[PDB]
Amino acid sequence: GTSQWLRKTVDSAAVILFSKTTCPYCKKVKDVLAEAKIKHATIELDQLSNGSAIQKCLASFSKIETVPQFVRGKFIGDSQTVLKYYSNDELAGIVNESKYDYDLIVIGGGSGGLAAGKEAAKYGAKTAVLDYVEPTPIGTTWGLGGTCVNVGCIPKKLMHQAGLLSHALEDAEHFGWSLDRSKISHNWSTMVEGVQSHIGSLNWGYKVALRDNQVTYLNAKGRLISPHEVQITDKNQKVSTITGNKIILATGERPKYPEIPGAVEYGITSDDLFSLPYFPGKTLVIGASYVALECAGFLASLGGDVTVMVRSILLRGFDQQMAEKVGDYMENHGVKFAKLCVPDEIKQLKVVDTENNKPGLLLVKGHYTDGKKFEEFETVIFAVGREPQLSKVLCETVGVKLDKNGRVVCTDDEQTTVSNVYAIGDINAGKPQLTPVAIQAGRYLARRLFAGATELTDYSNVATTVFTPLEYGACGLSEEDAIEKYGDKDIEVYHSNFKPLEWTVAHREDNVCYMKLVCRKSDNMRVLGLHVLGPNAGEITQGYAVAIKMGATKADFDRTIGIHPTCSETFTTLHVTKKSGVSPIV
Amino acid sequence: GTSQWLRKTVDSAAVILFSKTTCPYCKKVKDVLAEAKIKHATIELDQLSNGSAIQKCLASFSKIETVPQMFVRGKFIGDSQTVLKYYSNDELAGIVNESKYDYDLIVIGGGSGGLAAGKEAAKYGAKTAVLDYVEPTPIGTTWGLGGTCVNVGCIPKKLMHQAGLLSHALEDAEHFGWSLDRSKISHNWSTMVEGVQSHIGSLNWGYKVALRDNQVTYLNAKGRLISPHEVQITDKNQKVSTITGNKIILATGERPKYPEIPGAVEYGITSDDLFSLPYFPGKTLVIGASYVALECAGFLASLGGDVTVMVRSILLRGFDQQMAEKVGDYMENHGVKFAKLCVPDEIKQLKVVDTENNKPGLLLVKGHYTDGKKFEEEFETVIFAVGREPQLSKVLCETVGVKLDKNGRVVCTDDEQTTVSNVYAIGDINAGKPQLTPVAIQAGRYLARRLFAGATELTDYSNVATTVFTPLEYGACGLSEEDAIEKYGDKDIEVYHSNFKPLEWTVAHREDNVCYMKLVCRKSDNMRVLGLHVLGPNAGEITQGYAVAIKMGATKADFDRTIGIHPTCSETFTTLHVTKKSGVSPIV
Ligand SMILES: Cc1cc2nc3c(=O)[nH]c(=O)nc-3n(C[C@H](O)[C@H](O)[C@H](O)COP(=O)(O)OP(=O)(O)OC[C@H]3O[C@@H](n4cnc5c(N)ncnc54)[C@H](O)[C@@H]3O)c2cc1C
Ligand SMILES: Cc1cc2nc3c(=O)[nH]c(=O)nc-3n(C[C@H](O)[C@H](O)[C@H](O)COP(=O)(O)OP(=O)(O)OC[C@H]3O[C@@H](n4cnc5c(N)ncnc54)[C@H](O)[C@@H]3O)c2cc1C
Ligand SMILES: OC1CN(C(c2ccccc2)c2ccccc2)C1
Ligand SMILES: OC1CN(C(c2ccccc2)c2ccccc2)C1
Repeated sequence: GTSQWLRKTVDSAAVILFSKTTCPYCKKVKDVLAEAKIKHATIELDQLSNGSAIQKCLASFSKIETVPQFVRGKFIGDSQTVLKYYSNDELAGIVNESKYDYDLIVIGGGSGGLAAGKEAAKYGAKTAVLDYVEPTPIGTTWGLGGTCVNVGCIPKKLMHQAGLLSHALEDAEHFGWSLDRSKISHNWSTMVEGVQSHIGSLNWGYKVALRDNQVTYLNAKGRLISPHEVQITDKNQKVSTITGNKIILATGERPKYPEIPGAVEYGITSDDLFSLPYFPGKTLVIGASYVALECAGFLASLGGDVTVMVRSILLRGFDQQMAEKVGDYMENHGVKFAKLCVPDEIKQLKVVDTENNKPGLLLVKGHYTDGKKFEEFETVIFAVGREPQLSKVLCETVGVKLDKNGRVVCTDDEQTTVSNVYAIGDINAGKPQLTPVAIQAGRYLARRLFAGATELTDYSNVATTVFTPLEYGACGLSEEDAIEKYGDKDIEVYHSNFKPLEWTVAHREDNVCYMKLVCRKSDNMRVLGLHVLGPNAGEITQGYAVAIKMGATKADFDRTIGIHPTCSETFTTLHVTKKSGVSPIV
Repeated sequence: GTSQWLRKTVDSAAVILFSKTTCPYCKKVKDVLAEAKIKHATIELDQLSNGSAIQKCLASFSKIETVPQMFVRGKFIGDSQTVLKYYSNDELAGIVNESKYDYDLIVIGGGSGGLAAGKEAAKYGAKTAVLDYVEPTPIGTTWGLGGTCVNVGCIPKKLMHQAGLLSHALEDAEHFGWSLDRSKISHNWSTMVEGVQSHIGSLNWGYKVALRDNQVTYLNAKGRLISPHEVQITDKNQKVSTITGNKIILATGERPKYPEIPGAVEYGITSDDLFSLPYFPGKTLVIGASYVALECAGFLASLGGDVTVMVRSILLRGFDQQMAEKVGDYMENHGVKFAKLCVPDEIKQLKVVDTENNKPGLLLVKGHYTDGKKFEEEFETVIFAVGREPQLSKVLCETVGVKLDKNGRVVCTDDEQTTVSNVYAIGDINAGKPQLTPVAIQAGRYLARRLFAGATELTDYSNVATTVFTPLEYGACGLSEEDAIEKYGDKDIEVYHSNFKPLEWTVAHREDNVCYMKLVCRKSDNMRVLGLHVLGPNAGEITQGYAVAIKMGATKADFDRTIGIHPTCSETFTTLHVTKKSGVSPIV
């Protein structure tokens, strides 16, 4: 038991020191390692639940039981032995002795891979991270940091914010400011400049941060040819093979395209939208996911003429009453919808004018589910899902098992069917596809491999926010999911409309914002899911995700007092139930 | 045991029907009561844990143990047949109105807690009256039903706070690509006051209509407890009379103090006046350092005023002082001036307020610093924010026996009972309780439930979250750092902290390291979160949800294992790691 942990820890750690805080002979070793620039993990025996057993158990490797004791599985010595290697100039060569080039190779430099790399490096692991950005069909490309940094959460929430500031210009007049919203316009390329300027500063920050943790950054495409061999390819095409003890796969996903004529040739995806040199103009967004809705939302707030093509429903997998309230708000505020509709081909009427910086022109043809026809836009953005391309990363012969969708099947500690290879982030099968999830898995995984830790990532009840023009925050089950799992008779739902105080003087709507709490009667009225639609929904929801992790019930919400003038306080006084039939309005 | 609960409930309730859900004889009696428009509390016995024992105890009053049993003001009325005999004989309505006094409940004070108590008492059939009156300010300002928050507190102040934030929203819009020129935009104070006052007026009317449609008598009259059941009311027409009630709830709030210096009451104003002021204040001196004074000073600067705050000693006494100082440093860097360690001596009139052209006067303010050097500057407006106090002398005849602490607040047990057994107190006049509007609503709604419905839930007053609405907002829940260190000793306290920068501030070119958060934790108790603090945008919305986890005893581990929501400020709480003992820098 304790036997198996210690044998595991001593085998994968690069440089580890077993120690005590009060021990003086250990501080002498720490000081030598500190002085010689030797990074290492450290286990202070005197603060562990079974430090006595561990100390006795260490003798099985070192034939001693005292407490200043390891490099890559090999016992090195006590303080006397280590000082002697130090004095005689032998110490640096033993700590670099390795069967492989790196203790860890990370394939993919995004939210999870950068986070796993930086954490391993802190415990002495010799570490390389690989990153390469295959261009889009028109050639768009970007720098280190992954999908969120460059073409995901960071540029889309900045663009969300450009769009919110438009209603702030509307609201300012009613609070007494002299401006006239009706004679202000928005300049797209000015906005893209500021957004890209911030993205480039993150590109630079990550490069600076790997340099300062002594992580090798290879800007190269990687391929696992064998359990410890990674084939890399240069920007000059030069092919080479590096070796690593532990491999972490963290290569993420890219957007899909429908198999129709003109899709790849004349349409774009979100990959291209966030650095586009011209304003998209009259835009058709094809899709109904959060990417499609979020992008269609801010393009509308920035003045554009915007249509969304919906195959079946909005936001599949999320609570469908909230999805529809989200949709009704957008449809009431500009965004147009072609419902139960699908595209059949894109034809080109004008080519993109690179000179004068202008979009092209396109004819879009399709049909509705009843057969009726759909038939002009300047930009077509496809947002019809995302997928990994592991055939380009992972030679079949290696042995890494995949599920039917192309994602990696992993144990609950991120390990693949090949004992030294792990996977994190979007390509980990059945996990929430979110940046904060990728970062926590990567950091905890790196501590287990090189520092003796045991903590797992908890993937249950992870909160979300959809940054549509009115935001929608969620934590836990949807309403339909709770009923499907426990029966309607066992589910109680408390809900209420509300109106932000900032909307009163601005003459905004009375009962569009909405929140609800999905509970379980038989389990002391346990909160199964939380849903809020309104401004700052992400800030509202986060704090509640902690109490749900702790098993919060309706009583825990009742007995907590609200903070006044806020929207979030409405959760602390909810009382109208859906079965009561009472109206939720204010 | 259970028996003395049942007698407190039966003796106190107005109309109460002991029933069972499945019982068909009960459902017949419910509908008779619903038809004749007779409201009542209902205690379903098959949905309480030990209702079988209670059935036995009901015999102590009614000599039966059958299910349908109705009581009116402590008297057993009848079972199913007897209440149907009363109905068809034109007798039910006389028995249900049989009362020793005019009302079951008199609420003195129609503010946050009083209106809430009255509304919930009327639900369960209590004949309720709620008195409200607004003594005018020295310059004669006056307002309508609702209390201090609705008319001259949390509601107009956050709206003016909001007008102030839109200034920086207008600045940021240029950087996000909008064409406006912030330079050429100014503010109009009177246009703003009209909108805020319009929304207030709509709230005055909503409360009158809520009270009408709950069957609560609203008397616009000043009330005075003369005996334990007798309240004396004075009209707007100066007319005096005497009503009586079984239970009395005192909920009369507070008003702003003035310092005893020449000129103050004559030529100064307070918060009661600032939110309906017909003219813009102009160059303004705010005296004091509480959340009222900083919040008001903050939006006047944001609106474009020339503003000075006179601090006697420290900012935000009683709060976390590292946080208080970060608040004050932000303000000083964005145009609020402070006169530090300074106190006023007199206010001299130089010019009278021009009511006709709608312009302020001119004042001279003279005071002195602790170093002996003198203060002398002219100000168009001077606002005192130097505390708030109750005036129970005007409410409470000394002969009644309601005991008060040295400050003038009402001593109460943990269910709000005064030293006179039928009189309670809620809100700002309850001694030792957080003086906050949500607290006064929960106190009010829970007390009414206990008196007229047989509920037992108490108000929990510990760890009540707050938010100070300065230009950069400050949210807090729990103990401040110096309080935890004092209570447990410094070696038992660990503090995790971090600077942050909202994503919205990146393209807007705002500062990198002003926003800040910290968790104050107790080592020897599983790293228990003793207090949470955040300085930043939307601090109210950030803090609220964590108040639930803290009520539940959250630890640092519980914050670690919860995952963030990305693009948010609030997610920085889920990955804190730098400790103060460590001495590592918290910057970004
Ligand atoms: C438009 C959009 C908006 C989003 N908004 C949010 C949001 O608000 N909040 C949120 O939590 N999540 C959001 N997400 C999801 C978030 O981007 C992902 O969950 C996150 O990026 C997953 O991180 P990862 O490390 O698994 O993958 P990635 O960040 O994509 O990292 C993979 C990296 O590896 C590179 N790579 C691929 N193949 C190879 C190879 N063979 N060799 C070397 N390098 C390779 C890729 O080019 C890339 O740089 C959004 C996603 C999109 C598309
Ligand atoms: C400027 C300011 C800003 C504030 N901002 C906030 C904030 O953001 N959040 C927050 O939670 N709290 C805030 N507060 C505090 C909040 O206003 C109070 O905690 C709350 O109003 C207390 O409610 P109450 O029912 O105890 O008293 P009140 O609201 O004052 O109600 C008492 C009422 O009774 C009336 N009355 C008095 N004497 C008599 C009498 N003899 N007969 C009849 N009627 C009488 C009074 O005129 C008044 O209408 C603020 C306070 C101020 C001054
Ligand atoms: O024809 C049906 C209308 N449906 C969507 C819809 C509703 C409102 C606005 C836009 C779109 C929808 C369906 C289901 C969940 C949420 C929204 C497609
Ligand atoms: O912004 C400045 C810092 N603020 C004061 C302060 C605020 C909180 C705690 C202590 C001190 C102050 C400083 C020095 C002398 C007197 C008061 C106002």
